[PDB]
Amino acid sequence: MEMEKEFEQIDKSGSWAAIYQDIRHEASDFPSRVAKLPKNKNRNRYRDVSPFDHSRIKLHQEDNDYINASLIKMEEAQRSYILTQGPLPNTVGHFWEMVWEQKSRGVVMLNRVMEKGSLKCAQYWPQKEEKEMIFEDTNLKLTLISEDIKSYYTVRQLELENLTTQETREILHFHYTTWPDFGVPESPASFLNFLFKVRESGSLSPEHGPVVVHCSAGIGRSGTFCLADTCLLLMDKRKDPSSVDIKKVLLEMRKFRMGLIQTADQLRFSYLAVIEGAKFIMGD
Repeated sequence: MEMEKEFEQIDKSGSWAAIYQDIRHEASDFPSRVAKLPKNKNRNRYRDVSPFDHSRIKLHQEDNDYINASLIKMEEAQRSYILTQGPLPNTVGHFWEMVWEQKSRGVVMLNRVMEKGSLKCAQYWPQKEEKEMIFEDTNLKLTLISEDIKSYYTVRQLELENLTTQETREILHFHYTTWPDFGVPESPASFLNFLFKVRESGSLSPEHGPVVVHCSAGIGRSGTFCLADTCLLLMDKRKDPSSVDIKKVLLEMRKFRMGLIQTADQLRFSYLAVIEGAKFIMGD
C-alpha cells in the first residue's frame, strides 16, 4: 500500500497510538546481559535503554569492553549505522575510542547539550580551536578545525589523533540544533535538508566505517534519522517504490537496538519525512 494513502487513512481515523502500540508488541526481545553487569552502571544514562548483546559495539581493550552502542546493519539497503547514547562525563573517552576503532567519518548529533533545563549529554567536543581536548583514559587528542553555523544545523571539522601512534583523521560533526524541546517539528523540510547534507559529505558511504548517530538515549530522534534514510534508499533501489513498508523496516531495525521511535508522534513524523523526501528521490 502506498504509504501516502496509508498515512491519510491513519490520520483521518486518528489511530496513530494504535499503530505504534502494535509495533511495540511485535518488536524483538534479545538479551542485554553485559549492559546490566554492576561494573557498567555508570556507563548507562538510562536504566531501561540498553544495547543487545548480539549487536553491541565492543571497545578494543581487555579491561572493560562495554559502551552503550549498537550496530544496525541493513542488508538490502547496504547501509550500516552505529546508534549510541549521548556521552556521559565518564564515557567521553570511550566514545572517541569507538569512533577511532570503527573507522567512522561522521558523527550525527540530534540534541542540544541542555534541553528542558537539564543536561542531555556531556560537552564532548572542543568549542575553540586553541583549546583542544585530551582523553587520558583512551590516549586520544581532539581538536576543533572549523565550524560552520547555519540556521537549523552546525557542521564542524574535527581532528582526532591516536596519541599512541600519532596517526590523525578528519572527523565531520553534523549537529542538528533545532529539534523542539517537546514534540516533533511541524515540517520535515529542515530535517531532510540536514539528512542530505550528511549524505553529501561521504559520511554514510561504504568506503568509511558506519556513521555514529546519537541523541540523549540514542533511540528516538536517532531512530527517526536512520529509518528515514534507509526507506528513501530502498525506494531508489527497487523496481516498485510503493512496496517499501516503513513499519516492516522499523521492525527490522529493532532487531538491532531496542525502542527505536519513542512516540506515536515520532512515528507519524517519520512517515511525513519519507513521503516528502520521495518527491526528490523520484526525480524532482
